[PDB]
This record gives sequence, C-alpha cells and structure tokens, in this order.
Amino acid sequence: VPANATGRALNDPREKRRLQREAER
Amino acid sequence: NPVTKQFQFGQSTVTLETGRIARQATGAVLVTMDDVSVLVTVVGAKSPAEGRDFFPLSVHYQEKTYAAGRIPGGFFKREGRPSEKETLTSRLIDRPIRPLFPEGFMNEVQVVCTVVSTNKKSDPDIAAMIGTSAALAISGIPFAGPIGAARVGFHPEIGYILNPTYEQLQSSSLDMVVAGTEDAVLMVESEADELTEDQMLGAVLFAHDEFQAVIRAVKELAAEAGKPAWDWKAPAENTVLVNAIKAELGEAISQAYTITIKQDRYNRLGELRDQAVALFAGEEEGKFPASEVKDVFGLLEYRTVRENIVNGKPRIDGRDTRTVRPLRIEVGVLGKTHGSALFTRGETQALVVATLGTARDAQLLDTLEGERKDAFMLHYNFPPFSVGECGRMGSPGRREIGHGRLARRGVAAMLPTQDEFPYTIRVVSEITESNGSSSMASVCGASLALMDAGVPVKAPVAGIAMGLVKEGEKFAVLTDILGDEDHLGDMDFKVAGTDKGVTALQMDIKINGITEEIMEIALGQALEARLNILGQMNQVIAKPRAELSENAP
Amino acid sequence: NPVTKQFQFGQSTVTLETGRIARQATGAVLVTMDDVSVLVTVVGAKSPAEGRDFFPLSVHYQEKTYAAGRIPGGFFKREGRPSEKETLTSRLIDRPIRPLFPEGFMNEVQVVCTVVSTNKKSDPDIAAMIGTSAALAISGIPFAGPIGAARVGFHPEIGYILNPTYEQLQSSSLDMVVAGTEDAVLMVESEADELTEDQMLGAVLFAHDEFQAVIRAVKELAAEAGKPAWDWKAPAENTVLVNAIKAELGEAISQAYTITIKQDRYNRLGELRDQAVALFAGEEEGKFPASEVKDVFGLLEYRTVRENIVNGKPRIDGRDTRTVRPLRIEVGVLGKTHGSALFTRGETQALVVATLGTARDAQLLDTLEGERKDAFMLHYNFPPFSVGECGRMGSPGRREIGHGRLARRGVAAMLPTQDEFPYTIRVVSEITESNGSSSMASVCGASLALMDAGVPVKAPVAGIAMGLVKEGEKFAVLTDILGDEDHLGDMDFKVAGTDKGVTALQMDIKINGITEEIMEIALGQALEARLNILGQMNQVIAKPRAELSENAP
Amino acid sequence: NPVTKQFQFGQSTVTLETGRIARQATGAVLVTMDDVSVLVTVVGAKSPAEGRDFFPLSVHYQEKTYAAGRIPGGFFKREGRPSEKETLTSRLIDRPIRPLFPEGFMNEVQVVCTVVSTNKKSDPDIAAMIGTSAALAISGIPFAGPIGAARVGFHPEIGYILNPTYEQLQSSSLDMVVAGTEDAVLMVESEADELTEDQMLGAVLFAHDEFQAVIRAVKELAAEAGKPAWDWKAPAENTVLVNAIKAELGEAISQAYTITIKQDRYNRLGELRDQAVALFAGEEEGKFPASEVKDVFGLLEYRTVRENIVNGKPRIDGRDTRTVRPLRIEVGVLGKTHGSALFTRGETQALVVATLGTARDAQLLDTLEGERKDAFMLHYNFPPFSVGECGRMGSPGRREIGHGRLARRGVAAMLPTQDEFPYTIRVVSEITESNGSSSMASVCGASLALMDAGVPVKAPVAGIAMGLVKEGEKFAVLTDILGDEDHLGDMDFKVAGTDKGVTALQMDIKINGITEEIMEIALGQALEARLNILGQMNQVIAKPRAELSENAP
Repeated sequence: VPANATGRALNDPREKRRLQREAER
Repeated sequence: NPVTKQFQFGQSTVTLETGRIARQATGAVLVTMDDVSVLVTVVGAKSPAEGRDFFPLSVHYQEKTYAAGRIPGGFFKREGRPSEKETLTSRLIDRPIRPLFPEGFMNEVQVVCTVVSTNKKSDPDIAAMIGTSAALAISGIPFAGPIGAARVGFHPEIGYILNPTYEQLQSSSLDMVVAGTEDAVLMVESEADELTEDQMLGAVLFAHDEFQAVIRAVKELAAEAGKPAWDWKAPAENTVLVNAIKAELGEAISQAYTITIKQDRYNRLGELRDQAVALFAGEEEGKFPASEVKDVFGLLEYRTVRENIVNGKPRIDGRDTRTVRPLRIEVGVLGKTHGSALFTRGETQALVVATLGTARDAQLLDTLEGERKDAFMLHYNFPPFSVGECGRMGSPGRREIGHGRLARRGVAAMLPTQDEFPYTIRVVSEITESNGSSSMASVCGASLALMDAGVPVKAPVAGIAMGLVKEGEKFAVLTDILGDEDHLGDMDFKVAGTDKGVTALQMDIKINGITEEIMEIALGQALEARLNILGQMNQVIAKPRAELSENAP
Repeated sequence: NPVTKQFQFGQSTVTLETGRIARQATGAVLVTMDDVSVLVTVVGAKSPAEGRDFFPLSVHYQEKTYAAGRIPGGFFKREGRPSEKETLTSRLIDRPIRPLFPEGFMNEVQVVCTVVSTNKKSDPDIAAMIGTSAALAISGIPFAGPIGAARVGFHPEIGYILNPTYEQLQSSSLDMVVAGTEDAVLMVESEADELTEDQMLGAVLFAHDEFQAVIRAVKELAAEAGKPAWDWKAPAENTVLVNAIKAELGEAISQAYTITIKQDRYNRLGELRDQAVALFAGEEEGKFPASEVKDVFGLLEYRTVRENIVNGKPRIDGRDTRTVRPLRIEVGVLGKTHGSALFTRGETQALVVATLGTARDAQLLDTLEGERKDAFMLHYNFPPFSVGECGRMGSPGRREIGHGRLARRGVAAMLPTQDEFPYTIRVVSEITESNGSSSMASVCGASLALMDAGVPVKAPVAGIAMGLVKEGEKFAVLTDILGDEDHLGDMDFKVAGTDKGVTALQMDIKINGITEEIMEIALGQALEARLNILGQMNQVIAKPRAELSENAP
Repeated sequence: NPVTKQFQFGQSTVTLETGRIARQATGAVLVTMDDVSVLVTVVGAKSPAEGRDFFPLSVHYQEKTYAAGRIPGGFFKREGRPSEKETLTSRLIDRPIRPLFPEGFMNEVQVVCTVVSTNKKSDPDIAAMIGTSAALAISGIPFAGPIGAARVGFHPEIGYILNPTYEQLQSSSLDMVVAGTEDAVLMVESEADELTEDQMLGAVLFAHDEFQAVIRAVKELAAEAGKPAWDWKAPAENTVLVNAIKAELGEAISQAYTITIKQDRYNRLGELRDQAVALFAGEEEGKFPASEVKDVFGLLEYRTVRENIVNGKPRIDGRDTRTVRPLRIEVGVLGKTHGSALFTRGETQALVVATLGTARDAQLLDTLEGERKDAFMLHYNFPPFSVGECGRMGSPGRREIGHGRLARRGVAAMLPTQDEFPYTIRVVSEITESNGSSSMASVCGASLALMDAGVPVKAPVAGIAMGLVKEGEKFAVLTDILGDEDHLGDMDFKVAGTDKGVTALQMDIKINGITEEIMEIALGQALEARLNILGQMNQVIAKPRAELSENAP
C-alpha cells in the first residue's frame, strides 16, 4: 500500500503508549 | 580546560567540546555528529543600545567548502553571499530561539554556526541546532531552557526515521524538522508525500520524544562548563497604569473592535488612544512617561482582541472562526505566458506564472555535498505595494526565500519526474496583495498555473494558513488567519496538501500547553478548510490541460 | 468590480484595467497594448517624513523573463539587478512626471512598472508610461494632468511612424520618445540619423498630436473609477518676508550676482545670507527657522538671476547668450591607448579613450526579446573629483548610465557596421572636470578618440547643452549652459549631431508656454553652436587616421 | 597652463604634469614613469563635518583596462568591484600618508589614483605613490612633508635593483616596497626568499637613499606650482587640565595599570575615569567642556603605559619585553579536511585549513597585464566573534585582504612549484580569537596545515609581530605585541621567516628617530622570537607527511 494508506507506525510514541497500556492493564 | 561531553542521539554519537576554540565569545561549542563537525559561537552585547526598541538577534549559518575537501566554485574561488540553503538554515535556527529570549531583553545577540567538517552523507544542520543550544546554555545570556532539534523521515516499512541521511531521505515520504524545549514543541518545518494528518503529528511527537537526549546533554554541559548567569532583571509591570486605562478608557476599546471597517475602527481607536494618554499620560503621580501610557493601551488592545476571539465573538473582519474569505480564481490571465493564474483569497492576491524550458535552463546548485541540477524553481516575490507601502525593490530577502521554500514544499510532491516530463519548470509567484498568508496563495496559484500550462501534475494542491489563541484552558482555532491576527496568536501553522494528505506543514508555537488533542483539532479544521478551497479550485481547472501550451518547447 | 476602458491609440487597441489586481496600492492599472501587458502601481505615503526637505519619488521598471515565456540566464536563474534597459526606462518614466507633482509635496511616491507579458515585437516602455499616467490619475495623489507618451520612427517613404515595432525600427531613421500633457510637451529622448531640425520638430509635434488619445482615455477612466482626490494644502508664501528682503536687500543680491569670480561671489553671497539671517531672522523670539530665511534668500536670488538673464545682462560668468566657452582639444594624449582625446570646454573636461577588440569582446546582452551582441559600448564615468568633492567610488548610478546612453545615442549614427569594420569598439569617457554638460563633451571626445584610433567613422559629431529661460512673454536662449544655470532654466535641451543633421536630441520642459517658434529659435541657436564647435574640432583631426593604432586588438 | 617637471629616478625618467587635467580637484598630477601613466587626484573638504571625531581618509587605486589596450572581461564588460591588487595598492598608498596628516585634522580627504596607460612591463603602484606625494604637495592640505616610495629587488650577482620590472622580479629574491620621507622611513612591505636580516635592512636603506630624488622633485614642483597652504591651526593642548589630572591621579592610573586581570583593570580604570569626569567637568563655569576631560583621561593613560614600558617595569599582561606568550600547537583537528591546524598564541588562535584540488580549480586573475592562473591562494577570515563583538558577516574587507596577503607573503617562499607538486592549494585561516597579530598565527597555522596535508614545503616557516616604544633617547623593543599595545607603540613590525632567513617583513614606523641600530636590535630580537616559535612548532610536525592525505586526490 502507499504511505498514505499505512496506519500508525510501530515507533509512533502513541502506539507504544497504547501497547504498554494493554500489557500493564 | 577543554570540557568534552559525549552522548547518544539515536544511534549517533554526538560530541560537544567547549573550552579550546573561540574562547573570547560568550559561548562557543564544537559539535561533532556523524563525522559532521560544526563550530557554533554566540556573542551577546554587554550593554543595551540607547534607544533600542527591538531585540537585534542574528543567526548566520555558513557552510565552508573546505569541510568537504573542495575549493569553492566561481570566478573568485571564495565563499560569498549566503546561498539559499544557508539562508534557510539560518532561519530554521533563528525561528525556535527567538521566542525563548526573555521579554524586554534588548542586548544584541549573534549566533554564528560554521560547518568545518563533513563526510557529505548527512545534512549539517541538526548539528548546528545542537551547537546553538549548547552555546546558548554555556553563555549565561538570559535564554529559556536548552532547546533540541531533530529531523524525521518516514518509510512505510521501517516507520519514522530519526536524523535521516541523504540516502535515507531519497526513499522516504517525509522530511520534517522539529525543534522544541523539554515540555513544548516550538518549530516544525516539514515536507511530505500526501501523508495523513495523523502520520504528520506522530512525527512531531516522535521527534519531540527523541531530542530529549540533546536537552539532557546540554543541561549537563551547562552544569559543568557554564559561565555565571547574566544579572539581567526583567522590567516590572505598571500594574496600576494598566488596571487604570483598563477602566478609565477600556470599554471604548471593547466598542471599537466591533467595527469591521479598517478605516473606521482605526480612527475611533486612535481617538481613544489620545483621549486616554491625555487622561493619565505617564504614571498618574507625575503623569510624566509618554509612550508608557500609549503602550499600556496597546497591551489592553491585544488582551481585548484575544479575549473576544476566545469568548466566541465576531473577528475583526466579522467572520467566525471557521470561515474562509471569499475566493476569486482565474486561469489564463496573461496572454503569452505558458501558464498563469490569479488567485485571490479575500484581500490577499497572488499572480503566479509557470514557464517551461529545456535541460540547459536547469539551475546548477553548487552544494557542499557536490553539484546538483535543480529542474524546478519557485520564486516568491513580495513587492511592498502589496501592503500599500513604499520600500526597497531589490534582491530577495530571507522572508521571500523562506516563503518560496514553503510554497515549493507544498507543491513538490505533485510535480512530474524528469522521466515523465523532460522539461525545466520555473514558477514565479508575485504577491500583488497581502493581508494574510501569501505563501499559501502561492501554493494554490502554483497548482493552478501548472495545471494551466499543461504540466502533468498528480493532483491539485491547496494551502491554508491558520492560528490558535489559547487563553488559559479555553482555545480558539482561527481559519484563514488575517495579517493583523498573525502577531496576535499563540500558534500559527500553515498546512498545504491535496484531498488525500498533507504535502507540507509549518508550525511556530509560542506557548506551553498545546497538547496533542489541540493539535488534532487544529489539523482537522485545517483539513476542512483545505478541502473547501480545493473544491472551489476544481470548478475552474480540475486537471492538466489536454495539450501543452502554445509557446512551450 | 473591475473597470475596463478600451480605446484606440493610432491603430493599436489599448486596454486599461483597474480594480482587479493590486487593490492595496494607491493606484493600480494593468495595460494591454499590442499583445504587451504591463502592470503599473503607484503608492503614495499619507504623511511626509519628519524633517524631510526633498520630494522622494522613485520609479522602478522591471521586465520579467516569464513575460517572454523564457527562463532567466545566469547562475541563479532569477531576475536580480536591473539591466541597462530597465534603468534607462525607469529614468525615462521618471523624467516627465517629477515636475508635475505640486511644489511642496514631500510625501514619498513609488511607481512600479512590471512587464507581465509580451510578444517580443514592441518595446513595453510606452505601455508602461500609459500605465503610469493612468495609475497616477486613479490614485488621487496630487498630480498635474494626465500625461501621454508616444514613440516615433521615421522613413523617407512612409513619413512618421507611431509606436514603431522593432522590425520597423530596423529600417527607421528616427527613434524618438515624446511625453507631455494636453497643453505642453515635457520630455523628448531622440536618436536620429542626421535628420534636419525641421524633421525632429515635426516628429515632436506628431507625437504630441498622437498621444492626446491617451490623455483622453486616462481622463475618462479617472472619471469612471477614480479615487477621491487628496486634501493637500499648498503652503502659503511669506510675502511679508519676501518683500522685506527684496526691498531692504534687493540691490545687494543683484550686485553680488554681477561678480564674475566664483569664490568672491560665494564669499560675497554668504555674507549677504548671514546679514539676512540676522536682520529678519527674529520677530517674536525668532521670525522663522534659519532654513526658512535661507529658503527665501535662495528663492529671491533665483528670481533675480532669471530676471537678469531675461533682461539681457551678462550671465554669471560674463558670457553673452550665444557664446560657447573657450575650447582646448587634444588627441593622442595617452601613449599606449588605441585612441585617446582630451576635450576641454571651459571648465568641463573629458578624457575619452577608445579601444578595439575582437568579436569575442562584444557584450552579450540578455534582452527580454532575445539575446543580442553589442559591438559598441560607451561607458561614462563621473568621479566626484570632477566637481571638487569627496564622494563614493563604485557602481555607476542612474545619471552615469543615462549620460553614457545619451552620448552613445549622439554618436551611434556614425559607427561603421561590422561588414566594413569587424571589430568591437569600447569608448570610455572619464569626466575630469564638470561645470556644464559633461555628456556633450563626451560626445565630442568620443568622436575625436574614434578618429584617433583609426575607426572609419562617417563624419565628426559634436554636442551642445542649451537652456531656455522664459519670464512672462519674454524668453532668452542660453548657449552652453553652466552647472549653476541648470536649475535656472525652463527648458534644458541637448542637441548632438554633425554639420548636416541632428544625431540626438534630449529636451526637458517644465513650463506650459513654449511654442513651436520658440523651439525653432532654440534649435537654430543650438545648430550655430554645434557648427562652431565642429569647426574647431576639425582643426585637430578631421578624418580617421589612415592606419590603425600600433595594436589592432 | 601646464607645468611639467622631469627628473631621473635611477635610470628612469619620471615626468610630473599639473595644471591641464582635473583642475577642480584640490590637487591633480599626471605621473609618467617608464611608459606608465597614472592620474592622481586629491580632494580635501573645506570644513570639518560637525560631530566628527575621526579623520576620514580614503584612497582608491583603479586600474583601467583600456590602459593595457584591452576590453575588460566579464558579462558587463565594465570595470567593477576593486580587485585584490587594487585594494592592496590602495592600502599601500594609505599606510605611509595617514600618520603624516596633523593629529586633530578632521577634514575629509580622498585620493584617487587612476592608471591610464601602461606598457605591461612594470607595476604602476610606484607611479601611484609618486603621484600621491606630488598631488598632496601641490594641494596645500596640511601634510607633513613630501614622501617618496621605491621598489627593491635583490639578485646575488647584481645586488639591489631599484624599481625592478616584471621580468626582473622573476629572477629576484626580494620584492620590497619602501616608503618614507627625507629623514625617516614610514613603510616597508617585503617578501623575500629566505634573506638574512642584514640583507633585508640593507634594502630598506638602499631604498631610503634612492627615492630622495622623488622628494626633491616634489619639493621643486611645489615651490613652483603649489597652491597656498591652508590656514589650519592645531588645537593647542590644555596644559592646565593635563597638569592637574597628572598631579592628582598619577599614582592612581599608574597602579591601575599594574594589575593584569583584564576585567579588574577595566573596573579600576573606569572608576578613576568616572571620578575624574565628576570633577573638572559639567556645565558650571570652570568645569571643562563635556568629554574633553574624558579624553584627556585617555591620554593620561596612554602616556602612563608608554612610560612604564620604557622604564623596565612589567607590561600590562605581566610579561617582559622578550617573552613569547604560551603556545599551544595542534595538527589534524578536523577529520575530513586535507590538512588542518589549530595555533594558539595566548589569546590569538587560528584554525588554518589546507585543501588540495586540481588544475581546473586554479584561480583566473584578470590582471592589467593579462590573465594569470594562481595555483596557490590564502584566504584570511576575521569574524567579529574573534574579539567578542557582534558585527556584519559579509564580504572580506580591506583589513582581511591585507592580512591574508601578508600571510601569503610569509609562506610563499616555501611552496613547491607545479613541477614538484601539480596541484592547486587553498589555505583558509579562520581567526577564532584575536588578541595580537592574527596574521602571524596564520603564517604558523599555514605552515603546520601545509605539512599536515603532505605538501612538500621546503621548510617550516613561522612569524612574529613586534613593537618598539621610543620615549626620547630611550627605547624598548616589545616581543609578541598585544592588541592593546598595538596603538601605544611607535613602530610595529612583523617578521615572518624560517630558521635560515626572513620571508616577509612589514614595518609601519610612525615617528622620526629610529636609526639603523634600533632596527638591527629590533630585528635581532625578532629573530630570537621567531626561532623560539619554530622550535616549539617542530616538536609537533617537523617535515611534510609521508604521503598525500588519503582522502585528497
């Protein structure tokens, strides 16, 4: 897919925060 | 004596050496990042000049060719007047630091960054920003906190890329430069390939989260090799005089900004200025100060306009916060030019002309990293008669070169590669009227003139310049910011793009407190404005002319 | 809404459009004439600068390469410093309009004439002058009458040609630009091929009759879409102080001006000026500023030296009104130059040197219409020591470029073509002394130097700077005006040419009272002077030397 | 009425002509010397400008291309910005004549030297200096005696050559320009091929003996055609105030100068200066006017330090007259540069970088005698941060061109030829700190960078800046003069060279009385200093690197 299609990157700080919010919870 | 500090910025080792070179400047640091060494110096005047009513800050980024192992090109074989990359870097370093000097500071300051060594593999400017931060930290000059900077890229597979090299930036869909302090982002200049607003805000938050290493290392450097802090005391406020004009002749300020006609509003206000200066000219006890009472009134005007905007009142021109000024769009306005467009947004007007040529008309950019051929040139002109004033009609200054790069940044993603279109292109945007962001009118005019000349651009691109006024916990986002409002806002951004995604983003924050959600709301309002403008543009010309111009090679 | 006015200038449909482009300048007009479109904007400041004692008027004529659908040349690929053509055209537009602004107007006025499109067949300067007149008529700024301009060529078969194209100019024997109002002519800039004075006068009256259409169209456009006139107060004259100094001190100034020694007169008139700034400089703790007294003194002096010139008395130097100053001519002054000449007329001296080169030494002119090669260059240098002052040494100014172009116009008719003389000729005229018209001593010196080098010029050329003072119904023509008599005159005409015809004519009228008979008497006296100076020139060198100098290139 | 004076300057006939050309300048002379004709004009302002505290003297040396019979190269085919040779001649004419105007003379003076003819076989600068001397002698402007100038070359068999031609300078081992007066020598600008100090002083004495003819001829020309001498009366010294301040604060300012801490000194002195201003100044009758006392206090400081230097007491910084400030030498300070060095001498630092290129990178000089390719260039940069100040960051000024030609002269003798090293060398000396002679730290950094890069330079070369304070019959030679001490001295010289001989010598004597013995003692102390600096330098890098830098071509 093009760049515009791709979603939130894995190093995106907000994605990391959501991930740690799921692992912690 | 040489105090060297080493830290890890990403995967790159940065070396900040002080004490050895330039020991007579107020601050001087040698920054070595990825085999790129830059010597940054900061000299601050020890006394304020008599009559100095403005802060004289100067930033001079210089790229010496010996850093690349080359002898300068040209007839004189010496480096000369700043190139365009050195003027853009000078303004990229100048923009973040100026808001951070304390209010009332009027001593002259001159930052001079000199690239002295380079491997030619990475841009030498994030090292000049790190060096400016470290020099202003070890100097002692009144400055607010260490700043940091970082360039971000984006490749769909890898994700965001910190401090991308010149080879990493050839396959990336973003080229963003974010600068900020430990708790706020202060500057964003980016270019992109139709990336969503989410992807362009995640980059700003990635860069903000990444250059905190620079701030920590400049705080340790300042706490180790720092000069004693200057004994400069911020002047106190005329609380009394302010709390006075506020009532004595303040309700008339409220009833003078409810006029949308510039003449009437200006006259009625000016009459108030005189009425109130006389009523309490200077502090009351002696009534001696003159400009004091005129500028305490100017502060009650700034606060009044902002309070009204935030409280949900009609703007100075009667519009609401989400209204774009009326647009008049014309294509084909000049008979014998390859492409032409007259774009009017209210009282802002840009006459953009696109010309096509052959490979012999391409510009030879003698860069530090070598020699390139630029087959696209956008030249933004801002003649003083656009603001109804007389002035110098000379060479482009820093403001025109930066406003031409913002427009080029907005339009670049749509332009055809040399394989698709084997011709040089020179867009020339002349600002005939200005009461707002004329750079975004240059982006719209460029799109129109290029689709009128026949250039196979991918899609129509439009730009919008906006602002944000935050007063405590209440904030208001202003669409299509005016010229008067440009200095009245807390964050003024400028978003260009197509109907799919952003192709350029410039932001210049001045306050602390603009969270992520505020930026998402502002960028959504910018998207709706841009889509409105783009839809009105498609009613004139929607696609590149079927056949090339009648006068083009 | 855009008001558009269309009229017929001779055979060309001329369109003036206002209200669409540049609606933030005091006046703006887009002029389309013969597929040439020029945007002209005038901005006048609302209030004059504090302490300003001169009227700042600035005209900037710019040719944009995209008008021709071309990309600029040069390393930077952008329009930078104005070319010689742009400088000359801005001066040409400036000359006719400065005397029209009322006396006492100190507000800054800036005119900008940008060529936005062209078909490369006509000179865009006439359209620029039309746009200047229209914009000044719509601005509301105090201005005296609409001006009209026209270019005239000549052919022996067709007669006079109005606004000739480049192709017509190739065959034409005349290239004259005339500008004037409904009642008078105010500017003539001509380049002829040995045309009699009758033919030049007929061309000036042809142009005056022709551009009445321009004047009428501008008047109608100003009536339709003119901005309200400015409320400007013509300052009153201090007739009490005028009569006071012309009564008590009247005969003193006259006696002073009967002195012929310059230094004695200045010493005798500084004294009188101190006495005047004493007897009447106080009335109520000061009658009026020191400058005011010196201004009424200047004005009275002026009035008296013009009453003396008109009444028949000797001139400031003792000469009659038909005397050419004593001439000293020399050739071969410099040993190693290809050709040299020292021409002295009174206190005006010019050292002119002619050099020969090959076809590689021709100047590559980048013209809006293409790329030409100049095989003749005339450079005029006016150093401050020619007048005995310490000035600045640097790039040639407006006046040096204009004077050099006038000398080139006065000599170009005699230059051989490349077929007979396949060499490049560069003439440099250094003005070593100036107390008159240096440009016409540069024409005489260029003729002498070219003959000395061996260049096969057709015939000798000489020039004479003339003047006319007209008080009421009486007038006097002054031959070989001095540097002090330049501002005293009402018309300043400079005629160059050979003994058979006129090669160049430049007129600058300021009063609305000069008829055709006065210009025939003026051109007859100018002929007598030019033929006396040619008689004296032919005694030194009469024809080019049989052999070229020691070094051909 | 031309006046012509012929005289013999060696075996050349010099012709001075006055009265024919430039008769409105204060003084104008045409000098013809060996088929080189130069017109030199001097103009002096009649009245000093109000609010003028410094003496404005400017010299402008111009080489006109038509003198050589050539059309100038370039796009504009016209002489434009001054070349390096022109700026260097201007400063060479400016050095000997600035100190000769009476101190307190504030009228503006402008000298213009135009080269109008040449046979391309000798340098016109000597003729320019002769013309300057003659014009200043004829002008009448207060000027302390006619000067003379001469160029000296040296050959082992011929001996000394007076005014060598361009051909005689190819086989010569010296290129000295000595300027002086009948009883003193005021300027020496030399470049030698490792000549002994005896052979370098014997040439300044041969030169002083040989140009006395110029002074005699100028005296006769002035006693025959000189204008009356201006009635300029020097402002008498305020012996009263001087005596009172000397008595009250002699020990005060004495002690103030016996402290080496820089800031402490400034403090203590400002306190004694503000105390001195408080008394004896003000508006009350008897209080001396305004800053006159303040400037008398400055003078009282000057006399103090000088009397301290000649009495054998320690210098301002604490050093003796024979100590060279601590040197910190480093080579290879930058990674990607071909050669680099950091030379610190106390508070004078230089970052010298050497870069190697190819034949295409050689500079094209369009000299008056033709076109020459330069395969060695040295560019000296003096940024304002070097001194802790803020200031313009643009083109190199006269000061930088002259200091870089002095460092070039110092290092020129050791460079290889295009047969032993077929490369182009560019040396850029960045003055990162300045508190002394930066040009000699640039000579030492140039040597160290050229050997760090692998250039086969013949031997190490170092330079020392010296001074001499003569207080009556006692004198004191100061080694490694500081920036503060630069103005106190009565003779500042700069001796570059290796351990075998002198390679450059610049003297600027300012008084009369320096005999040959004082110039033998001074150069024998500068030999000791230079040999100490060479000894310290050789402990870092002695010989050129084994092989050309790996990154270099």
